Amino acid sequence: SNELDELASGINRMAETLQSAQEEMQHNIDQATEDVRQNLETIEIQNIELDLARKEALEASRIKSEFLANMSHEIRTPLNGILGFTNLLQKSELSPRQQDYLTTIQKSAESLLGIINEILDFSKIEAGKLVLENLPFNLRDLIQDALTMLAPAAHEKQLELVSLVYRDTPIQLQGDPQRLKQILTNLVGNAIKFTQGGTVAVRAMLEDESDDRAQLRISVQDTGIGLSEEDQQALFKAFSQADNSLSRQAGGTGLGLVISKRLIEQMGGEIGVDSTPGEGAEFWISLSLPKS
Amino acid sequence: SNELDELASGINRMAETLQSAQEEMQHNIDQATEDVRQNLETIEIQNIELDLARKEALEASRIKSEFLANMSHEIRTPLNGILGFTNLLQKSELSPRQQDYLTTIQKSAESLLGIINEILDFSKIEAGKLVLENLPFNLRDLIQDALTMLAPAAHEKQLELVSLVYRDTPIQLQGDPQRLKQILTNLVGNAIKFTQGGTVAVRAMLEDESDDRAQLRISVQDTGIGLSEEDQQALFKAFSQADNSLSRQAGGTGLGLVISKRLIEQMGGEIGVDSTPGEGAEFWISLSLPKS
Amino acid sequence: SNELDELASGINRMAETLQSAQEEMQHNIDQATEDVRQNLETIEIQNIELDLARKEALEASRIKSEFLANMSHEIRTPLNGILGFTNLLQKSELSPRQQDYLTTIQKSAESLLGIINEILDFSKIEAGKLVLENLPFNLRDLIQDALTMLAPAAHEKQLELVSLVYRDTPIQLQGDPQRLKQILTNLVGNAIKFTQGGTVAVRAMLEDESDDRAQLRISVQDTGIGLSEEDQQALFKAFSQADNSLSRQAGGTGLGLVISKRLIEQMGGEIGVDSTPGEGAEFWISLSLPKS
Amino acid sequence: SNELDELASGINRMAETLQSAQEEMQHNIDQATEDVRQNLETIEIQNIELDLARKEALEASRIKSEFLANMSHEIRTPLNGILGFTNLLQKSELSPRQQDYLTTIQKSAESLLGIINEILDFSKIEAGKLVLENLPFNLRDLIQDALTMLAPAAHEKQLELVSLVYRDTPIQLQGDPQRLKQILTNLVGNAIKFTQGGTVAVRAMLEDESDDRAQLRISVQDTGIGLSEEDQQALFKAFSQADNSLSRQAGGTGLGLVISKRLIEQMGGEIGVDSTPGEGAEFWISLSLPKS
Ligand SMILES: [Ca+2]
Ligand SMILES: [Ca+2]
Ligand SMILES: [Ca+2]
Repeated sequence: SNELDELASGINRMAETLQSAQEEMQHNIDQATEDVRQNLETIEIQNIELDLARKEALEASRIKSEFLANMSHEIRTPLNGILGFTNLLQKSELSPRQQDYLTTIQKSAESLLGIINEILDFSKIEAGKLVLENLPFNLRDLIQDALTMLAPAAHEKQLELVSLVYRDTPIQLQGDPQRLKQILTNLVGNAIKFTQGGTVAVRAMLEDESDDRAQLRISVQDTGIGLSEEDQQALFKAFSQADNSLSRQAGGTGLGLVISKRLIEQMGGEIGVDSTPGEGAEFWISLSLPKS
Repeated sequence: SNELDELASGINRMAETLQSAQEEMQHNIDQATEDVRQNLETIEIQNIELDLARKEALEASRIKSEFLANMSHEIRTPLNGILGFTNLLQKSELSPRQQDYLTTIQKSAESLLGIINEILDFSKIEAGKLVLENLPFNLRDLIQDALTMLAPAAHEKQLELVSLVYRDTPIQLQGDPQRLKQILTNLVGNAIKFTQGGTVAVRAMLEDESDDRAQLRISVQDTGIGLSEEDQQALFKAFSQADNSLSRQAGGTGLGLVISKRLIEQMGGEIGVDSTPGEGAEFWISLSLPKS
Repeated sequence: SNELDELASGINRMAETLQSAQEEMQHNIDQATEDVRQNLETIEIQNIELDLARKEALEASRIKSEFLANMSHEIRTPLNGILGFTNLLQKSELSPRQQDYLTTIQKSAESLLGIINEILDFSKIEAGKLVLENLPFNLRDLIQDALTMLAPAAHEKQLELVSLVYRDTPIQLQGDPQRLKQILTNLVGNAIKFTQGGTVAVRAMLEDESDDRAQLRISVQDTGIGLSEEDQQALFKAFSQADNSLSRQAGGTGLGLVISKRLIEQMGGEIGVDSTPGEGAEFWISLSLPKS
Repeated sequence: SNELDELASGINRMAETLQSAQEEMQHNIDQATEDVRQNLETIEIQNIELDLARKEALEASRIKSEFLANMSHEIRTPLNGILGFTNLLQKSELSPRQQDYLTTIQKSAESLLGIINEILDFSKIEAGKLVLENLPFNLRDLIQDALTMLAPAAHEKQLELVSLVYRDTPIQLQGDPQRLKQILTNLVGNAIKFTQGGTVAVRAMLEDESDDRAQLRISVQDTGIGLSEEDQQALFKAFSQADNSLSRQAGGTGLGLVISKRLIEQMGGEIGVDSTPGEGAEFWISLSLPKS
């Protein structure tokens, strides 16, 4: 019976390895109930921290907007007193020299007013409460008026201001002509600061056109003809600093550039800075506007 | 009988049920590899969003601080032109009426200067770059000097400025006497605006005392003696608005109050507003300062 | 997860060891079908040899019985001629010496006749064709009649024949009185040859008793009173030779003793030889017989 | 977690079916240890009965041989007395008629002596103690001498004894001439008893021949010429009875025929009886013997 005891002990050896493998497989089931518990614990712990950080960022944006509006109002009170009493003095008997000093106080106070209006504008954009007007306008007239406003500053630095609206450019549009002019004056004004000589050229071009709307590109370029190597380096450095401030949005190149980006984005457009070594650098805006 | 064929067919019947159970158990293993993958995907997706929101909050605070400093600088340029040319006009031949208009433009511009100095101060506090001085000072002299500077504003509204430092109040302390004076002038200046008549009373009291430090409470109270029911309602309303702005911190009661709260908190102290119907309302600060 | 791939690969590793163990366990099942076949082959091979040896022993016994009966008949034919012509000569004119020679031939032929009658008796016993009579008998009378017929032979050797049936011995029995007398005359006749002097004593004793049957012991003892040491040695040697012939059954102590053992065994009894040095040796029979 | 509890309960349901299948498979292992035990118990029980029956058959043959030798001795004692006293009477003064009666008693006793000598011969053959001699002999002389010894018995019944050894029959052989003569005298002697008239013819023929040995056939035929229908029926009946006794081996046709068959078989030969209605019946022997 040498083979009969082998079958009786072989089945006991086979069943002993199955009880040892089931103890190893039960350890895997006991570890899967703990590993899944730890995962659904961290998904809900991290899910509540994401709701907290999301709520804190929305409150910091609401408070930033309120703070700026309150600061603008705090400055507006004494500024209105300066503007009011300057007008009263301007209507009185003064010498030509005394009137020159008042004209300077008036222009300084009017620029200060423009700054606190940008702070108020930015607080409204930050809150989403900025309403754009809906008025028909002439794009050629708009660019010419913005360039006439900046002609003293351009002639101060020995620069020429050139405007170019092409024949195929649709000029009878509809939107916010004062906010579009605010963007243009800021871009042209910045271009004047960035160059030592040459011409600042504004071009208005058509990109795409339909029966109801018109897609436009407006470029403010400092061509830099006759600029020395030092002035060429200074021009590209100034435009790259403005391109960095456009991405950063911290008011590095002035608050007007921050608002120019937020205004063009509200109109469903884009703003950027282009550059070519033997062509000079430029600002550009791309926007779609309906036709009159 | 025929027991050998029962063992040979019993093992085939047992192995047939294991192949059917392994098909059901393979479906559970194929579902556990997808359910665990979805969990470790969301734990790492949520973990990267928490790192992103943490980095975005730090950048929004750095940009808020830079924006305010740039805004302050932008206003300072035209403001100094107003201040400068107002001084030049004040040195010229003008009538008494013309000189009174200039004095008003000058006072308005000086208040505007104080506001943009606070904006610059707040941008330094917002960046954590505000360093407190370490100078010995006399607390009685400090409060008396702050009240002397606010005496014209208090006498303009027919109010009296009273100071009271008790005998047991330790006056020989050490810290930032200019920042503590900035808090006091703001609190007393706000108290002057909140009342139509009576006295603004400042009291300096000891709360707790040790060999090296002193815990103090300073209260700026509008007692409101002789105020009509309308002026009493207006006083409580003004102080409750200031208490709301203290909690909100959005510059509702002026930027000076926002700085007063941030400065007292930087010194390890507290600030609040107390009120009693037949006693008038007050501002209070609690702070600990070392002696000598 | 790291534990999910362990369950998917653990089931494949567990099933791989079952296919390897089933190959080893299939070798044990293939060996059990051969080891059981060899066992049921030898049980039927040995079972057919037991039927063959049983049939061969029955044929050897049938042939032995036929041979003895034929041997008896073969001798009877010439023996009857010797007996017939001896009688014819005895009825003729002969001298006293010639008549003594015939008397010797006659007695020799009569003893030869007695031998071939025992050979015929034994051939009937050997064939199982011996049917026992069923007659009531008196056991005391039976033993007395057997002893009367052996008194000449006992008195020839100077011996006494004694009989002893106890008071408690049931004498009214039923069976084969002629076959029981044949056993007794042979045992007493042999006892007469085995001793030189004394008495041959027959004792009939009860061993066990019921309402319908009686278990008896009959002993034929040569007491050996007055026997010399030489005659005592010769007596025990003669009885031990008869005890050997009883076990051997080869006719060593005569064919009569072979028939005595077969007859007592057919009656469901036993026969033996007992011995005690200072008591003489004896024959004994044990048998159960019903009562009249 | 609906699929996690399915894997934890599926492994418990799978292991429950394995414990139930192992209980059924353990019952098969517990039955195989009893079924194999019963088989090896009967193989050893039957193996010991085969050793017992084998030993009992060898002892029954040894005892049969001793019994026959003792039977022969038991008959020899009274027979020797008859022979002895018959010779003593034959040497005395008797009439011719008295001498004829003694001659008959003598011939009857001498035949009886021949029978008990055959019983002693058969007991030696039965014990395997019969050694065959190795002597050269003349087969023609052997048959002629056997026929000369049986001529008185043949002439008593008015029969003729004829011998015929062919020219191609090898007569110079080697073996046991006395045992071969014993077979021939018995066969011829039996043939004499089986017929009432005619000739008993012995023929010696060659069957097969080699350089060292010779295969022979010897026939003893009762031709039965001149036999009536009654004597022809009696002849075939006598020879068919002898043919039955040859197969049965019970001594039915005399012990001499039993010895004739055992002797021819010991020499590696055969013996039988042939018959043809119009030719008479015969005995035959076939045997191989070496030459010279
Ligand atoms: Ca370019
Ligand atoms: Ca009984
Ligand atoms: Ca005894």
